[PDB]
Amino acid sequence: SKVFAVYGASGCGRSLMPVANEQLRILEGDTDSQIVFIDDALDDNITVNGYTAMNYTKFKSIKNDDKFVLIAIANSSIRQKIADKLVKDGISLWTVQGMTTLIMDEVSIDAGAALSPFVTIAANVTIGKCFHANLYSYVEHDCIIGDYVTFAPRVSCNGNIHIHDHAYIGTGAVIKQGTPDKPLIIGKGAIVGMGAVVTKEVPAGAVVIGNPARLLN
Amino acid sequence: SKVFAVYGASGCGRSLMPVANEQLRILEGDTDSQIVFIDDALDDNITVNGYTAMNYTKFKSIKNDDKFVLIAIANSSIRQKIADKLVKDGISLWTVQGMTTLIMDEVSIDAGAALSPFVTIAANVTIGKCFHANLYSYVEHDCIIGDYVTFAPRVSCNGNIHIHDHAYIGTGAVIKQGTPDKPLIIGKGAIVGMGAVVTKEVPAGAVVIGNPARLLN
Amino acid sequence: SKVFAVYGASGCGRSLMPVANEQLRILEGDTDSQIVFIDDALDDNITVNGYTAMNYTKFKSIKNDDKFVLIAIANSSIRQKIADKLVKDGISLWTVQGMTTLIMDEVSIDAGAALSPFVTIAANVTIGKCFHANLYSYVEHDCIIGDYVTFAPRVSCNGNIHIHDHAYIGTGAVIKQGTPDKPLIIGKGAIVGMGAVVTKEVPAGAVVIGNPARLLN
Ligand SMILES: CC(=O)SCCNC(=O)CCNC(=O)[C@H](O)C(C)(C)COP(=O)(O)OP(=O)(O)OC[C@H]1O[C@@H](n2cnc3c(N)ncnc32)[C@H](O)[C@@H]1OP(=O)(O)O
Ligand SMILES: CC(=O)SCCNC(=O)CCNC(=O)[C@H](O)C(C)(C)COP(=O)(O)OP(=O)(O)OC[C@H]1O[C@@H](n2cnc3c(N)ncnc32)[C@H](O)[C@@H]1OP(=O)(O)O
Ligand SMILES: CC(=O)SCCNC(=O)CCNC(=O)[C@H](O)C(C)(C)COP(=O)(O)OP(=O)(O)OC[C@H]1O[C@@H](n2cnc3c(N)ncnc32)[C@H](O)[C@@H]1OP(=O)(O)O
Ligand SMILES: O=c1ccn([C@@H]2O[C@H](COP(=O)(O)OP(=O)(O)O)[C@@H](O)[C@H]2O)c(=O)[nH]1
Ligand SMILES: O=c1ccn([C@@H]2O[C@H](COP(=O)(O)OP(=O)(O)O)[C@@H](O)[C@H]2O)c(=O)[nH]1
Ligand SMILES: O=c1ccn([C@@H]2O[C@H](COP(=O)(O)OP(=O)(O)O)[C@@H](O)[C@H]2O)c(=O)[nH]1
Ligand SMILES: [Cl-]
Repeated sequence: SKVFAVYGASGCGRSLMPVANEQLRILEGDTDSQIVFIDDALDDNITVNGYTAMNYTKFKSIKNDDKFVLIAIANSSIRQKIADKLVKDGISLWTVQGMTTLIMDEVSIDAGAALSPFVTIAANVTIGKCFHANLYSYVEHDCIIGDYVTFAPRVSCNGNIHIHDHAYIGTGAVIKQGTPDKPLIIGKGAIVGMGAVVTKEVPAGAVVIGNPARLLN
Repeated sequence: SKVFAVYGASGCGRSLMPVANEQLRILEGDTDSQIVFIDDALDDNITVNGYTAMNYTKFKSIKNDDKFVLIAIANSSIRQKIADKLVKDGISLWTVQGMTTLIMDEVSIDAGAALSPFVTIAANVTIGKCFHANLYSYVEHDCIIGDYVTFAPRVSCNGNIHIHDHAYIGTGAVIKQGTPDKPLIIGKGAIVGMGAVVTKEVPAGAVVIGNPARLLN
Repeated sequence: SKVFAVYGASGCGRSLMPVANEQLRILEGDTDSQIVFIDDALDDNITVNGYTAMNYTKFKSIKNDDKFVLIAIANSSIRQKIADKLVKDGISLWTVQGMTTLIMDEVSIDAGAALSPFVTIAANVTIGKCFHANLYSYVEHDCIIGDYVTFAPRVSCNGNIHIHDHAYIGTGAVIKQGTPDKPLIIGKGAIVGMGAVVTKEVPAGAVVIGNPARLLN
């Protein structure tokens, strides 16, 4: 027996629950296991879009040794804190992908990724902990994505790009390919704004916007 | 018995007819009913891409009580005029979606929408009359789309956005999320240009272009 | 009997090999024929992502009358040189598309196209020799694409656009529709930069960037 959950019942979680259902019902062929929302805003259980939603205290109390959780919270510092709590409590992080999520050859993705519909992870890609690839995003050949990286929808991450931990890439941003000799680096905790056209390395902690991408003033 | 049509045999209709065929042949499992084009430019019937195409006078004359029409005319003032004519004539508006159109939980869409391939309508979205969602567009969580709204291809409509009646959103435009306390409003009859990066409310009747979006001068 | 290959085992080829496998194993229903990489950087054969990879001398030496090659080299002058060599050697150019590639009515595509996943080729489109349509690109109604044209991922090529030979369209670029009376022309060997918003004809050999697109200075 197993129990599944989506941690976060706000906009991120509500648009991931259908994906978690494709993962569980179709890709794992599991029509038996329950799936719920976990949300720490809750005191008493409620329902969200026809799913039971409970706080983490109540989820822990469920008498099952085999719990699997997708963290659907876009803020990556919260996501890391939750992931460390879940692993410490003996709960498994659970990667979810949609029926239209495309994974190519020699891809490595750490447990707990949220891979939305129409996402492509292309050849020879390595991805770290609890990656969020929102709708239509791609990661192309030979990229290395670090831990707790977050893509908004429709991110174009071209080949030979290294995105360091906790970076955020905004809606529709486009990133120029690197080369094998010089991968294009998005630094730790950088924020690439929606619609940014990134042609050069982004420093750690920088916020860049515009076409072409410049530091936000 | 039933008869189906795509109203408009120009570029919009010709790229929607295959979608109307996925809707009818696969999603409704209907291999019997005829589907035609209606176009008021026609005097004598012609064929368009192997489909009979006729004017509305001839379509009305068809002796069938059960007619279903998708309006494939991008101009929303024409679309409203046609929709009101069809309903007055006792003809049903017909929503079409592709095999790759993704609809999530608790979505409401008024009859007569044209939902193209690779479109996502995410959680808890409400959409009004004869919506056009062209190829690759998405509407994310908790959006409210009004009547006769038109998306070009690849529109990124993020969460908590309210698009009022007759707005037009151009190819590849990206719209920043609102919040539940302050939804981001695109005003009635506004035009968001192709590639616009919208970070703020757009006034009724405004035309905005650029990154970031500004009034067209 | 037949043998298949992807010519180019770098990033372009490695992200096309899974597509060539969808084309061969699923769309042609062929679980028998071998598929390999050809790459002229090789002296001795190697393996790339679990596929035999050999130089063109070794591929020619294979005793099979029935060879089919997809050229997965983005540089269109190299692609033309290879295509002419293959045809002169009596080897067939091979169009590949993914399971999620959408082709609409009355489309003509010359042999040897690389049509990636999530690509749409819409109604009444004509495409010339060895077209590259990378991930998520579309070509909308009544376009004419010439020979050895290359789209990066997520190109939005709207209706009534004529793209002349050897043009390159960069990641996420958006091109305004033409009209039947005035198709919007992208000239021979033009380069449209990633994220460019093209609202006007692009001269032959021009390099354009930005929103709106201007000559690169
Ligand atoms: C389904 C979903 O909804 S997932 C959510 C997806 N959302 C996104 O991708 C949005 C990502 N966020 C952004 O791009 C943000 O705008 C940021 C991070 C770049 C800036 O955020 P803030 O610092 O809060 O910026 P704020 O909104 O106050 O605007 C700052 C200024 O920069 C401009 N600006 C903000 N974002 C951008 C952008 N992406 N491109 C160009 N200009 C921008 C604003 O218009 C404003 O201009 P002003 O000085 O003329 O008023
Ligand atoms: C399958 C299909 O084809 S569906 C059709 C999809 N099509 C689209 O999404 C296009 C949507 N339309 C647009 O973006 C239009 O360009 C509009 C509505 C913003 C402006 O239209 P018009 O007022 O007719 O603008 P026009 O083409 O005359 O150009 C006005 C000026 O603004 C510039 N411009 C026009 N559109 C844009 C844009 N989206 N972004 C930046 N600049 C623009 C033009 O280059 C021109 O500049 P100039 O003064 O240097 O000559
Ligand atoms: C899976 C894959 O990876 S497929 C590969 C997909 N890749 C792409 O689509 C990238 C297409 N290429 C481009 O857009 C290129 O940047 C080109 C062709 C426009 C310019 O290339 P180059 O001439 O080598 O430009 P370079 O990178 O030296 O930059 C020139 C200047 O223009 C700026 N720039 C470059 N490209 C762009 C762009 N697309 N938009 C705006 N500005 C740009 C650069 O930041 C640089 O600015 P600086 O003068 O401030 O330093
Ligand atoms: O420690 C936490 C932090 C946040 N949340 C929930 O995560 C959801 C997501 O919150 P937010 O709107 O910040 O993020 P989003 O849905 O956009 O990622 C909210 O319902 C929070 O109550 C939680 O359950 N535990
Ligand atoms: O009252 C109308 C108005 C327009 N059209 C047809 O709708 C099609 C679409 O016209 P247009 O090119 O303006 O729009 P699009 O295909 O881009 O939406 C044309 O063939 C028109 O003849 C029609 O049949 N009746
Ligand atoms: O005549 C040629 C030219 C190039 N290549 C190979 O094509 C691949 C693609 O090279 P490049 O990185 O220039 O292009 P991409 O993968 O981006 O198209 C490389 O492995 C080259 O060795 C080849 O086999 N024969
Ligand atoms: Cl897309």
